Amino acid sequence: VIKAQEYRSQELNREAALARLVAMIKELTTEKKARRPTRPTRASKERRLASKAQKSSVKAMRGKVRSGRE
Amino acid sequence: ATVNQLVRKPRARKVAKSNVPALEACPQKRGVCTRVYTTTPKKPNSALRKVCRVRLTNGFEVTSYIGGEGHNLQEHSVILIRGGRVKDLPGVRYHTVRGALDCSGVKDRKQARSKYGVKRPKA
Amino acid sequence: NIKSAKKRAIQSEKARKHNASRRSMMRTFIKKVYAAIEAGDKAAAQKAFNEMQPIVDRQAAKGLIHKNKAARHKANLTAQINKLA
Amino acid sequence: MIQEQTMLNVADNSGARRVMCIKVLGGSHRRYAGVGDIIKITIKEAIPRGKVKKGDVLKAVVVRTKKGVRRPDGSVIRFDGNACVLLNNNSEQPIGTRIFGPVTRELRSEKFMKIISLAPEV
RNA sequence: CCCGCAGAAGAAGCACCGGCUAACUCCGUGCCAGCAGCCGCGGUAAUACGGAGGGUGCAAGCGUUAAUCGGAAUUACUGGGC
RNA sequence: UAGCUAGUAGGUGGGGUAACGGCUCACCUAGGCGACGAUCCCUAGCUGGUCUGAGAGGAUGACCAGCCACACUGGAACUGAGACACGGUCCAGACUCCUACGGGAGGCAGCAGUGGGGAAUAUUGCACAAUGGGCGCAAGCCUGAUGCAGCCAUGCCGCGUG
Ligand SMILES: [Mg+2]
Ligand SMILES: [Mg+2]
Ligand SMILES: [Mg+2]
Ligand SMILES: [Mg+2]
Ligand SMILES: [Mg+2]
Ligand SMILES: [Mg+2]
Repeated sequence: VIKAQEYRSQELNREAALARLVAMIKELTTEKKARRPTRPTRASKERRLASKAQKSSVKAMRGKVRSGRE
Repeated sequence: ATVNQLVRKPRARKVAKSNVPALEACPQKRGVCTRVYTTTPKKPNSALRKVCRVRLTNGFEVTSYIGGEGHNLQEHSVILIRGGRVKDLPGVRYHTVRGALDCSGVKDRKQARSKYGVKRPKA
Repeated sequence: NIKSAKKRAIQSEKARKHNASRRSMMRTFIKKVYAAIEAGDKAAAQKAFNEMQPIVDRQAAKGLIHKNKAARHKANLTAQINKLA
Repeated sequence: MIQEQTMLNVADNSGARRVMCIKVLGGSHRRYAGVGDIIKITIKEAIPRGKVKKGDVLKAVVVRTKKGVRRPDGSVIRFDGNACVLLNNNSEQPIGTRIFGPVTRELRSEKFMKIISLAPEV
């Protein structure tokens, strides 16, 4: 239901009404774009694995084990 | 220090809070699992850990890990939750006892089968 | 209202009726005493006291009231009597 | 004469305490509601953990009126306060379990047999 | 409880195995799936994942999660600091 | 949580209890408590103990025993040696079930048990055979206290699968 009265003539309000209706539908019916998920970048994964491996190396040489010395 | 100061305002005990509040000193709590999905670990571990969002019988809606490889947990599965942080997903402070309350055990886990709730191969 | 021994309701309420009658009797005699006492004559005071002493003492012996109640009554009433004169 | 906007006490334990008659069911432009007459009401006040929350809209049957019904002979029964018993809005089926206060015989109809049983007097 | 039992005779699971903590190989997977008490393992020889073999340890139980105290001299009076 | 308190704090008298006592009443005075924490708010049954610990301490009060409190909720008495009473009384109340519609009747925090709650906990059993308990001169009865078994690897302990 739409009340169009802004203009001074019914011949103008009679198109103001249809304009309001079509402009309503044209956005109350929109199909908003679907947001697909995003995956971590290749370079970011590479940096993660780099840091992980360097930490692995330092944490490995950081310790105490009798491999050689019986 | 200063025995008089201790007499006036005595030393105290820092009450160590519990890291499993939703259990509130109960070993296990059942939940409905209002969500069930996967989420990627924090910085180094680069995976997709299976997690769920549950509503327990004490109102504490909590995120709970989903142990093992493969499962059949859904929107309305009555599950059972024990403590234990995941240390990987920030926020998961609980788990699920696999192999009880609608949760299936991993497929024929030969090791750690008391865990992960799988019956034994009868031999 | 479960076991037999709710005959005790009757066995107790009959006793209560009799006991209330007896207590009213006792303290009406004591109030007669007090009326004499505030009235202003050791004559009437001691009069009521004589005619009430067996009453209160018997009701004390009857296990209705406890003998110390008769004791305190006689004591302070004799006191009021003697202070009036 | 329990018309619109009439605040009513609750002669049962449904949960309400005062309910406003928002419509007199039965017939068009029907004005009033005698005893047996069903009305449409809303809960203007309910107790905290009642069976019905404040604001609900549902039917109700009047049981006590300050106006008073006249018996077949000319004897009248004027209570001191208008009060009604709640009913389910689909089934008549009163909501409350107990029922307080007295009631009348104009309630002694089929659907109100449960009410007239739960009720203590008349 | 006590006398005959003809026959081994109906009766071992559970966890761990990278370090702390002890007890090691192969296989398959190959940032995946997963494991994890803390550190952490996983991109093809994975003693850390899953399986097999084997080892270690408790056993009519074995572990997991509660929960408490200890270690925690991390509320210190004993027995701490600025 | 910094003020609190007015029957309050005392005095005298009267009354009242089994017993002193503002216990209660009528007067008189201005007390009375409060940083050594009053008051208010939250929590909680207290102890012997228990668990840990080297000890102090910390956590603590499931079992057994001692004390207190409560009996659907609120209040009150009655009787009584003793109760303001678990399986008594009266009133009120919410709930629930009956009805010869006038009336009622009921209180598993006893045992067993149900539904429900939960992660979670057992027979709608047997005997009064000892024990204790009440009654009774006593025999003898009552006792879901007990003594027993039912169930659960729930803990401790011992032996077997050679
Ligand atoms: Mg492995
Ligand atoms: Mg320090
Ligand atoms: Mg006095
Ligand atoms: Mg109850
Ligand atoms: Mg009972
Ligand atoms: Mg019997």
